[PDB]
Amino acid sequence: TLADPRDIILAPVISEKSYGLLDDNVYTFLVRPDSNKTQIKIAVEKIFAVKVASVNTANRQGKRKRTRTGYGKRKSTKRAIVTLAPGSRPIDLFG
Amino acid sequence: VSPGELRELTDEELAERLRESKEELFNLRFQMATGQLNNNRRLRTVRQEIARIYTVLRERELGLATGP
Amino acid sequence: AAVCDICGKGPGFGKSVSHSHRRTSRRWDPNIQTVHAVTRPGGNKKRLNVCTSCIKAGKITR
RNA sequence: GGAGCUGUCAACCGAGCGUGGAUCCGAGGAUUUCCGAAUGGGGAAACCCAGCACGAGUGAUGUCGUGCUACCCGCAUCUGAAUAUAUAGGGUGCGGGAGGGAACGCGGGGAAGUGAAACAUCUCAGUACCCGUAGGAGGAGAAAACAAUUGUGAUUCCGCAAGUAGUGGCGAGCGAACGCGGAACAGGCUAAACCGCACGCAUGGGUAACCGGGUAGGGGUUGUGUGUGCGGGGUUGUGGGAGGAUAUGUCUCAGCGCUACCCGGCUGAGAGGCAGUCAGAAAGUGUCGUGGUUAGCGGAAGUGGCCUGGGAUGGUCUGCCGUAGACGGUGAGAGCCCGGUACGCGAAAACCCGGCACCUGCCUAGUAUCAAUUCCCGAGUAGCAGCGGGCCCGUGGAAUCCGCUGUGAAUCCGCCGGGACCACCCGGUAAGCCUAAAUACUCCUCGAUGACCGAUAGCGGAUUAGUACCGUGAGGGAAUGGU
RNA sequence: GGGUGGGGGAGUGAGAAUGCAGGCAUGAGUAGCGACAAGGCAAGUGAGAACCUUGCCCGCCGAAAGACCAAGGGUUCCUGGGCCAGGCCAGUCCGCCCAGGGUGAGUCGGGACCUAAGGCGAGGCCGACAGGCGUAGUCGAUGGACAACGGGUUGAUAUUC
RNA sequence: GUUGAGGCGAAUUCGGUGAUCCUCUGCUGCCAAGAAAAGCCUCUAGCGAGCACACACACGGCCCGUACCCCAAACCGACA
Ligand SMILES: [Mg+2]
Ligand SMILES: [Mg+2]
Ligand SMILES: [Mg+2]
Ligand SMILES: [Mg+2]
Ligand SMILES: [Mg+2]
Ligand SMILES: [Mg+2]
Ligand SMILES: [Mg+2]
Ligand SMILES: [Mg+2]
Ligand SMILES: [Mg+2]
Ligand SMILES: [Mg+2]
Ligand SMILES: [Mg+2]
Ligand SMILES: [Mg+2]
Ligand SMILES: [Mg+2]
Ligand SMILES: [Mg+2]
Ligand SMILES: [Mg+2]
Ligand SMILES: [Mg+2]
Ligand SMILES: [Mg+2]
Ligand SMILES: [Mg+2]
Ligand SMILES: [Mg+2]
Ligand SMILES: [Mg+2]
Ligand SMILES: [Mg+2]
Ligand SMILES: [Mg+2]
Ligand SMILES: [Mg+2]
Ligand SMILES: [Mg+2]
Ligand SMILES: [Mg+2]
Ligand SMILES: [Mg+2]
Ligand SMILES: [Mg+2]
Ligand SMILES: [Mg+2]
Ligand SMILES: [Mg+2]
Ligand SMILES: [Mg+2]
Ligand SMILES: [Mg+2]
Ligand SMILES: [Mg+2]
Ligand SMILES: [Mg+2]
Ligand SMILES: [Mg+2]
Ligand SMILES: [Mg+2]
Ligand SMILES: [Mg+2]
Ligand SMILES: [Mg+2]
Ligand SMILES: [Mg+2]
Ligand SMILES: [Mg+2]
Ligand SMILES: [Mg+2]
Ligand SMILES: [Mg+2]
Ligand SMILES: [Mg+2]
Ligand SMILES: [Mg+2]
Ligand SMILES: [Mg+2]
Ligand SMILES: [Mg+2]
Ligand SMILES: [Mg+2]
Ligand SMILES: [Mg+2]
Ligand SMILES: [Mg+2]
Ligand SMILES: [Mg+2]
Ligand SMILES: [Mg+2]
Ligand SMILES: [Mg+2]
Ligand SMILES: [Mg+2]
Ligand SMILES: [Mg+2]
Ligand SMILES: [Mg+2]
Ligand SMILES: [Mg+2]
Ligand SMILES: [Mg+2]
Ligand SMILES: [Mg+2]
Ligand SMILES: [Mg+2]
Ligand SMILES: [Mg+2]
Ligand SMILES: [Mg+2]
Ligand SMILES: [Mg+2]
Ligand SMILES: [Mg+2]
Ligand SMILES: [Zn+2]
Repeated sequence: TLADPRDIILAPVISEKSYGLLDDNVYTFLVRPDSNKTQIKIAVEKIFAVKVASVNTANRQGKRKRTRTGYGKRKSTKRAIVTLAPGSRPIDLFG
Repeated sequence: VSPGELRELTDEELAERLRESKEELFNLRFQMATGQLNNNRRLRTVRQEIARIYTVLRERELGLATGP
Repeated sequence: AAVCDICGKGPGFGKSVSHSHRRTSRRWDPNIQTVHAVTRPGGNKKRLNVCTSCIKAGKITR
């Protein structure tokens, strides 16, 4: 019943903007959309064993699409853009 | 992992199985994002064995065949 | 007011009939008076809306 | 249940699982974000912001997880403002309510168009609508009933009576009941007098009662009267009960009403009888059915020849089944190819129903005769009057029934009804309560059915369907099936 | 899936209701193609170019027809594609279609601070019922208080990196 | 200089003119007589044995909005 910080972080964001930020040790994550910056700053420090400088967040509404059964709508996401401390080990995000 | 073999883990041997199956599911969610997971049936299974440990822990704290 | 605070008697409705026998609605309201009632002698008072038929019986004490 | 499976539009792939019993079907459980009566506080419903407690985390603030925190009512407890008695109020702790639902019930409020060939009385119509409030039904219900000399014997529902008697600007229209035939049948508890007891309220102190009654004494005042409780007693129309008197009767043990006895009652248990989830008191705990419901399973008989054809389920010869020739499928009209059908078999568990036990209550002292001496038989009620409502009955000679206002009785020689009223006579006992069945309804579940529809029909909706679209909104509201 | 005969039952017969729905003519290859800033050439791209691209020229706005917010809209933004619908013509183009991507705040605009008009409103008072108003309180900016500037960066964000 | 990127980079002085901005919630005049509350400062009730303060270092700073159009072809007018 007890919590676990791997529930907050969902997936890493895989795009060419996110690829460019990794060179400056800036990691982008899809997080659970009802979580705040301090949870993300405590969870990232506990999972990857690293010191975290700042966490920025952004909500994004889902795209509305056209289908012959009507308009539909994709899910809405929240991104966490995590900057590491000056002199920390890089997050091994496996790719 | 069978339900009949989780009932012999005592009280916190289950709680470490839950803790290391959620890391199992966490690493699988990163392999799908990076395009690096092949057996995509593995995500469905690990969610079930997390759901199965939570059933056994709740049966113990409701008297429904409690015991180590 | 038109409801007794002891027996719950409320108004009855009927008709007002004229000489050309034309019928319109009115109420027969009860005879509701205000009393300042004690419970035991020497006690504090309490404002009630009771009817005169409850006043004429022993339903209140002033 | 038994070999395939990963729901559908709706495919195309990917990656897997399954006789070590998968997918699937039925039941019980676990989880159950946020909104909504929504109820910690706020709010543009699905969002924001806390407090308390216990955990988690941090170098420590930040952070996390699970609980609890609305208002009102009821009960029990604690305090008792102004102010003295106290009360309002406040604290604490258990309970309950709140909202939704298609129709049916009861109670209350209540139109108009329309009809009257105008229109106001009247109609429409106690309809539409609204308010409150239920239940699986509800309401009604156990004669202050009818009837008319014979009688019937609670209520409800149906058919007659009857478009009748009547009522009506006697216009338009409205419209009973007595009785008769049936469906279903059932009746039970209380209040009062008085007797006990308990708490008060007064009084009186050898006036004197009291100490079960009688009787011999004694104690030496809490006795007597009385209000509130609680048991007893009591339940009636042929009037009944109480209080009397007298006969007769007292399950057993124990204790109890100052001392002794003659007797009887109160109490605690024992024995016995009866009744039960009920209207007549109320929850359970086990155990058991030929029981019932929610999955299902078995199930007879043609690979027949020939013809036509892409395909026989057709034609024509043949062989059978039938407690099965229902219906649908299958490449064209199939009892014998498939799912089934007739008929039978089946239940871990949950639910429902019933039996037997546990268990729970109730009863064991009255009865009978005579007496008329008393007391009691539901009160701001009935009756009377004013104003209204409803009865066939539109205020009329207007009874019976209901409301509001005034006035205001009596307890059986009483009171009420029998269509103004009086007299006689007959009938019944108002102002306390509860009560099954016969009747109404179908959002929903299951099984059937049609001289019903077949895509402009049938539901608005066979298709994104209350969707697209229109409207600020309440609202309105489509079109679209077939190789 | 029908025919005939004895019967039974009808949503049983349309040319007219300025009827209703669908399909299609007539007007007719006709009016129109939304301001009175105005386009031209060279080169390109492509099956196709008056309209797309690039370059030069000419013209028009310049208290806007330039640059920013607010309400409102909602992915129309960016990149790669597409070209039978749509755009009053054509279209290789597009606010159109498809796929992916993209919106980073102690200080900016708001809440976690405050109140106005007004709203709701514990208890309450009032009203047959439904309900009316309202005290404490609690919401409610268009106002009050309160801390950031300059530069560079992306194809798409910047007082946010 | 794939004319996309990149690298280097001078001088910057003194005048005039001048706001709708600033000093200024100030000033002068007028009558029609011109929000509240937080906040801030201060007083005391009250609390109170450990406080106040400086320097240094290391930290926490949440929620929603942010693209784009916005005198329009993206908003209200059924239409670019
Ligand atoms: Mg959970
Ligand atoms: Mg930052
Ligand atoms: Mg932000
Ligand atoms: Mg009242
Ligand atoms: Mg009435
Ligand atoms: Mg009328
Ligand atoms: Mg799907
Ligand atoms: Mg099984
Ligand atoms: Mg199942
Ligand atoms: Mg709430
Ligand atoms: Mg609220
Ligand atoms: Mg006091
Ligand atoms: Mg209700
Ligand atoms: Mg009328
Ligand atoms: Mg008329
Ligand atoms: Mg007429
Ligand atoms: Mg009843
Ligand atoms: Mg009869
Ligand atoms: Mg079978
Ligand atoms: Mg053929
Ligand atoms: Mg066939
Ligand atoms: Mg058949
Ligand atoms: Mg068969
Ligand atoms: Mg009586
Ligand atoms: Mg009267
Ligand atoms: Mg009348
Ligand atoms: Mg009266
Ligand atoms: Mg008579
Ligand atoms: Mg009676
Ligand atoms: Mg009753
Ligand atoms: Mg009944
Ligand atoms: Mg039925
Ligand atoms: Mg059916
Ligand atoms: Mg249709
Ligand atoms: Mg709308
Ligand atoms: Mg024919
Ligand atoms: Mg025929
Ligand atoms: Mg015919
Ligand atoms: Mg016809
Ligand atoms: Mg025709
Ligand atoms: Mg026509
Ligand atoms: Mg037409
Ligand atoms: Mg012409
Ligand atoms: Mg022309
Ligand atoms: Mg034009
Ligand atoms: Mg050219
Ligand atoms: Mg010019
Ligand atoms: Mg564009
Ligand atoms: Mg594009
Ligand atoms: Mg085109
Ligand atoms: Mg075109
Ligand atoms: Mg699109
Ligand atoms: Mg209130
Ligand atoms: Mg109010
Ligand atoms: Mg206010
Ligand atoms: Mg506010
Ligand atoms: Mg503002
Ligand atoms: Mg931009
Ligand atoms: Mg100057
Ligand atoms: Mg001045
Ligand atoms: Mg911008
Ligand atoms: Mg427009
Ligand atoms: Zn009264």
